[PDB]
Amino acid sequence: GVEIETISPGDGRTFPKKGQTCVVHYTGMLQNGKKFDSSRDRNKPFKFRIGKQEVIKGFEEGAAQMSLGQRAKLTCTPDVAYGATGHPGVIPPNATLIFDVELLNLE
Repeated sequence: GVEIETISPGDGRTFPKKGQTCVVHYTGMLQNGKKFDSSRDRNKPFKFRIGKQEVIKGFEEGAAQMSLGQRAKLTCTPDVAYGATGHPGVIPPNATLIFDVELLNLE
């Protein structure tokens, strides 16, 4: 269950497709918790492509549902990212994930 709440401005038309490498200033957040990840800190804005299952499943669907300039707000279920396992030391098991995602991409 990918739930999008978009900070509006952008174009609303340039959508990510297969074989396209897209650039995201992502920012993680734990529900009722603190931060765990921020692309803003390293200032290297995470160039990644679509269709190789590089990212988790919750981030993968929500990345396609944006456009250039937009700014969404993910709400990922536990079963699509880590909720059975939990990323060791970083994500506890059965966790619900929140992301500030801005799509400023190419291609």
